[PDB]
Amino acid sequence: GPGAKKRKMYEDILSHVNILKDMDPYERCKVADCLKSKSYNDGEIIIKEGEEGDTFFILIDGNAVASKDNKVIKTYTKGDYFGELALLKNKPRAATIKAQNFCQVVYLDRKSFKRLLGPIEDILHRNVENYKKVLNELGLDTTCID
Ligand SMILES: Nc1ncnc2c1ncn2[C@@H]1O[C@@H]2COP(=O)(O)O[C@H]2[C@H]1O
Repeated sequence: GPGAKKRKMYEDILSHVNILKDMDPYERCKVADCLKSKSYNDGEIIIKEGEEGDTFFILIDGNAVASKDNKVIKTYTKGDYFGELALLKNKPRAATIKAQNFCQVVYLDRKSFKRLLGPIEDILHRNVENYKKVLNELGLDTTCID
């Protein structure tokens, strides 16, 4: 794992991540104990639409942008999350997410995501349903949602 050191930094970060706000401190500590970190350079693809996905991300520093069939669907900043949909639906990545500067993320693999973010699955599902608004506005496929 991280070590007592990184682990407390992770817990600091998670206390300000909106998607985890309904967790209690015990639950967030469990998430922190399993996180890993990595970085992306400007222009690098973090998630490519159509590929298989096994990783959940929280963006902890930087700026990234999501697009689907060459239309911009979301801008991302510190505290945002992405990459949950492939894990929840067992489908290919639904959008491409690209770094627009030097980006730092923390991440979980599929099994850890399901176990550790179990406490908030209702919130994750509601937010998945909410993706439909922009997809329909832009005339994009919504079967990736349901
Ligand atoms: N409107 C949207 N519809 C679907 N996925 C979106 C949308 N906006 C952002 N995303 C994110 O883009 C990610 C691409 O990979 P996933 O499909 O695993 O998870 C997806 C979501 O986290």
